[PDB]
Amino acid sequence: VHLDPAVKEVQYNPTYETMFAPEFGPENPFRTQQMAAPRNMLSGYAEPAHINDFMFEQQRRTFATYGYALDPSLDNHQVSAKYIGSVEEAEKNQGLTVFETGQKKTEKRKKFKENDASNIDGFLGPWAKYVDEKDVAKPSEEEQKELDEITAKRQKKG
Amino acid sequence: RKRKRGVDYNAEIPFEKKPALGFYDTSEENYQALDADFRKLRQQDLDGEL
Amino acid sequence: NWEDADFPILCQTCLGENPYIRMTKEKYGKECKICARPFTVFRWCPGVRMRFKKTEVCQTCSKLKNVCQTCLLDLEYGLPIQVRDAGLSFKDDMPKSDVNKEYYTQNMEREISNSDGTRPVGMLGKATSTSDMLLKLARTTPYYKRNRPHICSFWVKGECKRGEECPYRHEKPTDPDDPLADQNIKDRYYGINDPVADKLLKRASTMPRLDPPEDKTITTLYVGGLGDTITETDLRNHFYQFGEIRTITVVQRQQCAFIQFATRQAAEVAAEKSFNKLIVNGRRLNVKWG
Amino acid sequence: WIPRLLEDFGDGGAFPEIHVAQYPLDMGRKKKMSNALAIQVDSEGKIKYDAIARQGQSKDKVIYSKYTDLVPKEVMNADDPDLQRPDEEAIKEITEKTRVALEKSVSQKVAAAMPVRAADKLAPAQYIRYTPSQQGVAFNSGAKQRVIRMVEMQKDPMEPPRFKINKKIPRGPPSPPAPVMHSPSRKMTVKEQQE
Amino acid sequence: SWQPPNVYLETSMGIIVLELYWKHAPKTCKNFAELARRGYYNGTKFHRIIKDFMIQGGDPTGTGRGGASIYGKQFEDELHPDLKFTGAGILAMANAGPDTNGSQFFVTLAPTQWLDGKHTIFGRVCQGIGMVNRVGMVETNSQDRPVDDVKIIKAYPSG
Amino acid sequence: SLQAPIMLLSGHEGEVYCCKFHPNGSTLASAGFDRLILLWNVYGDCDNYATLKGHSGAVMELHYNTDGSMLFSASTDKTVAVWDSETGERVKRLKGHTSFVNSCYPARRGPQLVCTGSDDGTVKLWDIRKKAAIQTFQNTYQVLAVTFNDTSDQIISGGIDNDIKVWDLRQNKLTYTMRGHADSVTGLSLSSEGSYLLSNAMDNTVRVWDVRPFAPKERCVKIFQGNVHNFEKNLLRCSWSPDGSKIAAGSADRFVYVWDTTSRRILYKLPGHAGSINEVAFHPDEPIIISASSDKRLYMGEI
Amino acid sequence: AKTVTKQRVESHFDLELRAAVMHDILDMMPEGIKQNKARTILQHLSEAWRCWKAN
Ligand SMILES: [Zn+2]
Ligand SMILES: [Zn+2]
Ligand SMILES: [Zn+2]
Repeated sequence: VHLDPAVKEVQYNPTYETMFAPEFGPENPFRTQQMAAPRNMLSGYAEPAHINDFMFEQQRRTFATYGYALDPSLDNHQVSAKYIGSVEEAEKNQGLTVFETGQKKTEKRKKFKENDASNIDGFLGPWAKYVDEKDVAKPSEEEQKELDEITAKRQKKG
Repeated sequence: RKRKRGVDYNAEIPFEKKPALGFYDTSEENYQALDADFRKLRQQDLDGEL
Repeated sequence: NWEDADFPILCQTCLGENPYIRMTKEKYGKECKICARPFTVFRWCPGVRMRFKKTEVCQTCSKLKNVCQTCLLDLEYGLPIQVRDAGLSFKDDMPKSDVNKEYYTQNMEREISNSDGTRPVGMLGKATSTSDMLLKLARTTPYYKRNRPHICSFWVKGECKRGEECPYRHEKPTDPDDPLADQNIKDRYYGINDPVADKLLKRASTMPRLDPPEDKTITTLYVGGLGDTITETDLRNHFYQFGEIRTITVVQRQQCAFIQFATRQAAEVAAEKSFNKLIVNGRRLNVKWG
Repeated sequence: WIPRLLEDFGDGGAFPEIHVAQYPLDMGRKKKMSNALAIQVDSEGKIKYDAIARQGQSKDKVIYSKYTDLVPKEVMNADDPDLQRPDEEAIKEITEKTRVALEKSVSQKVAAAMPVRAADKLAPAQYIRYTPSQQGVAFNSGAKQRVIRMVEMQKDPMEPPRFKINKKIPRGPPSPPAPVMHSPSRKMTVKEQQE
Repeated sequence: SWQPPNVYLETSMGIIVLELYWKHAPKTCKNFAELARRGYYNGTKFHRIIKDFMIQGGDPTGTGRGGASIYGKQFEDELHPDLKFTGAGILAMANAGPDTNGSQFFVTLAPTQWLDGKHTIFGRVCQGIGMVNRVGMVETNSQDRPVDDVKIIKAYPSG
Repeated sequence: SLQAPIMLLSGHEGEVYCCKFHPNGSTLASAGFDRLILLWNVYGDCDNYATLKGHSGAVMELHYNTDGSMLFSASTDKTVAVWDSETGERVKRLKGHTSFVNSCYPARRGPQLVCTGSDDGTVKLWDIRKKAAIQTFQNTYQVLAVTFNDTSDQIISGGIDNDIKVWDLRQNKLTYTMRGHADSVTGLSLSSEGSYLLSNAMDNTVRVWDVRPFAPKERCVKIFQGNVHNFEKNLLRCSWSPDGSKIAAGSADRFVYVWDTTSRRILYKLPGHAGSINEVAFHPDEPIIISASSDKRLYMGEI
Repeated sequence: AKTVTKQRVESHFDLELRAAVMHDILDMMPEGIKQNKARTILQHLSEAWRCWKAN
């Protein structure tokens, strides 16, 4: 009720009543979703955060492994906390991260091991392939013929 | 055609400056193109007499 | 000039479904696909099974035409450039021939650097006047199917020796006997003969619209889908905008409301503004002529 | 109590109790797309014909286009605190600002002279908090913001220049022409024109 | 508790006379006439001017968020079912939300729907729509703020 | 207002976990994640002069004595170093925890005492003259914040059980439990009178608790709001003004909240902080606020 | 920006002499002159130099 709406960088120490009172009057109708949002350069508002590296990459790998994470917004709908992602698996698995000892432990895959380095052309320490999944993937019985058709249609062009 | 410039002349306006606009609406008015008449028109006719 | 900017101009279906994104910044990595002057390349991974997309055009070539730097679709609506220019005007006229393109680029970049660095430089005043049909075919949900690795060209010849470790897709490529498969970069940028834009404008032609009076001067409005949870004293308030409103016949047994105004112009208007758009009392208010 | 025109309005003002679509001056509902810049007037002065002079200039640019800019001022009698060099501490402040501003561009020019003597080092890997401004229920996934970790790409020392720079385009248009503010054309005679 | 007729403004551009409606909203009119009488607008400016929408005016700080009343910082609304925002010249009361009004008026320039959706009509101008239209033609910026001073010099609760 | 408008205190390479005002208030000493504690003279030009090294952890808690002559801070390596304000030398180090020391407090008035709490679930009472723990209170969950009453009879501990606990030095028993937080307590601080203790928590609410011989028995005296905690899980600390009229507490939304002591009304909510804020402190004489944050900078707000 | 080394010296001198004469005749003509006639005065100066060298 005392200060300019936005200039920037106030030289005196403000009061909560003198900076965060709402602007009076109605909004103008001459602005879109991009123009009404407080954007910084053509696509939104970008400001330098200072999030801890470990916690950032923890939530990042938690989403990339499962599909849920905490909210890194500053205020949002005012409230202490909420989760953002596939929310159903967050409360299912109690909201664990990758860096913690898991709840689920079942159905491990099987692979070779010959950890001795004594038998030449038999050793595979950490280069061990899985026993179930196998190399070169030839497509199918009709996939081959339809790919031959589509390459033939490519040949009719050049 | 093997040249960098040169084809930019008929394709578009070469180094186009828009006419500065102000105090009068001039968005409605337009100009009429030249009559082709390609049964009398000659290379000397476009240029004018020497 | 160079470009040298921080944090690219991206949409949300290219930037991925993770709120936590790692990207690398390379200072003058590539050249622009349009401008051919080199810019700052930003490169991220969208999700988990995605492609590692990177920015393709300058900050300047996205400021001129209000698009995302990698998919070349609109920031606000998310449609091709030819569709958005079809639902607007086309007064940019960026030159396509070489020396004129770099001259226009230099001068418009000078106009950008002689300003704040926040707005569409020429598209702003024509971006005030909006909400055409393009708002009625804008995609609501993110199309995450673009962010998807290419067809393995060793698997097409049946020789993919990586198999299950190959990150490229083992699935059908699209039939080249298709208009939707030519798609130049510059054709998609300048708004010339984009087949995606052809199909979107064709879908657009089909779509419902307000129509002209069957006979002259008739301002009679045949309004279907009224409903009995509304009142006719509010209609007037939501209608007066137009001018003095003529006749207002009301029938609640068919739930149809007939209306009359001074001029036919206003009735056409009320159709236009009103047709396939207006809803009040949280209930759709449908309109027809006679 | 009869609007119906722009005549019955004496000096304007639409009566908001009539419940019609009256309008005092020509505030038409279908004002077409007109490209004329607005004929704007200053606080109590004339129509700003300065606006046709500042096409590509800013709003704080000072240009002279009026005849009051041509008349001389008064004698401005004596040691007046109006015509004074501002303040010696303000001079030191502007000096310090200007030397800090120029030394940065000096360092950026001088960095070319020795390209790699103690070849470059980079790890200020940082975070920026970004509000996408095109909010959707499903677009981010579920949030108003997103946080992005930016690492500067590590540059190969054994790598030549990438792109051609020798390309050259002609010099663009200069800033909007300034009005001349000349005197009234001293008169030329036939005799002196012949001499 | 008296009811004056039309209020004399003396702005920087000219003289505008305001016709205020005492039946439909008497409390805003009494408050505004009192603020014009005490000398609360002598030197305040037209802080928010949007072209062809309205001209918001009256602020001792000149910010668009300040102001008070003779009741103190707030009072209720007078949303009457007879007055509707249609047409230029309509003098009004600037809002912050439901039943929260300070000491900011705005003259509306265009027929509008959300205005009489959520605002209380104070009154209208009667003499001086030309000077109002000249105030409408003032250079603006990003936040629609004038470059020069479009301030009111004096004010009279006349009649 | 004394020579302070806002300034800027920098030098730190990591988040500034704690900062306290000189008992005199003339000078200041801060410390954080950087394993460095910084002393910058508050008056004149606000410049640091003496740095106190000797920490193989995060100088988590930093405190001062009533006199302020002796300053003791608590690190993350389970060892507390005691440094005098003058000459800056590690003078009395006490090592008794098996895990990280989360916080420490020094008893004012009565013969010198120090309390510590750690991730091993214990709270320990130290006599600076003994080089050994005096008492040990095994909880069972990690302890985050600890403070003494002014009588030096009681120890007040906040942990991750959402329950503030009060310990009797003579009985060595759990005297009191306080219920009212929905989540971990990160920061406790007594009024200068002994009368009230201020708490921050992960439950989204700042709560004042009154500790008295005669207590209502349900000591939820007041509740304040605005202070946000998030995925960073930073320890958050709060402070009382010199006269007990103002309450400051840092947040993870970079906002320095300061409520009214009597009306519980947000007096201030200053900005100018890029990263989460870890501690806010009040000058002992003048209306000056030191805000410390994870952006490695300090501000000297003047009211 | 090429340097006037040894084989550019006379050409640079006679390049700058013409420019100084051009600036002087643009300042010397009064206000109502057609602003032509510079080339003729430059030719008069070259002929005056030839007549100096020929005595
Ligand atoms: Zn480009
Ligand atoms: Zn995109
Ligand atoms: Zn493959």
